[PDB]
Amino acid sequence: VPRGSHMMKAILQLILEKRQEFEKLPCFEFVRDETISPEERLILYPCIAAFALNFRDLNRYDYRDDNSSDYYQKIINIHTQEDAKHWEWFLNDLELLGFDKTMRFSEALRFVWSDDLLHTRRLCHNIAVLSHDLEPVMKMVVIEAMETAGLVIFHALAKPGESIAKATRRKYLYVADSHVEVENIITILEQTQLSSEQEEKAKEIVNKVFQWSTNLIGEFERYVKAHRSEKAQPTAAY
Ligand SMILES: N[C@@H](Cc1c[nH]c2c(Br)cc(Br)cc12)C(=O)O
Repeated sequence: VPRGSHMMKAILQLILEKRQEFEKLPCFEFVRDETISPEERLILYPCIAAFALNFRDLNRYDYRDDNSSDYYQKIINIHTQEDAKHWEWFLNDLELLGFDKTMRFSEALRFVWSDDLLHTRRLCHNIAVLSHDLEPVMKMVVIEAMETAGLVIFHALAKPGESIAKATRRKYLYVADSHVEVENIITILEQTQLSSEQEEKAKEIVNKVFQWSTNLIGEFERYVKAHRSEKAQPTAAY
């Protein structure tokens, strides 16, 4: 009924429209293609190395503010305690997939900072820069947009992930349903109102978040096309 609640609902509906467009990217059709072996489809998994530990830091140090009495910021802090745990899931599955290979320190560094992973590596950086001077209600819009994009990615990746978990009888934690199925942010947002200026800013936020996620998926697609002869090697980690 109140005008402030209609504006919030418009932003939450905008997130759904971006999600619908985001799900149609060709990278997700490849990852979901059951006719290609799941090891081949997960060749892009090491690309996430340029993201996952930065996402841990985004939650520990950029989103979180332990010295805050604000009601919304304390909800955000609770959310960050969950998401800051997931980098260990990424490293768990990196080893299970046979991608935790021995190499020179400089090869690991040149991989993470590769120009082919520029958008992947800078996603959390751009989010932190965008979020720094945001009031907590706008930070929540950032987090909700980010969580929606992320669920699209891991619903897709959980398909070849759970196929390998079943075919090898090993417990996957990151490309796995348990990660997908993890007072939520969306529940608080639906009860909260936005001012007129906040609705304009929230549109800019949602547009930027899904643009940077789309750039990241674009890099994943180019990476697959450059590594068609390679695949995960789960047997190397037995
Ligand atoms: N659930 C993921 C977080 C996440 C959220 N958004 C993401 C995007 Br957009 C791309 C990638 Br790769 C990962 C994410 C995690 O916990 O590490």
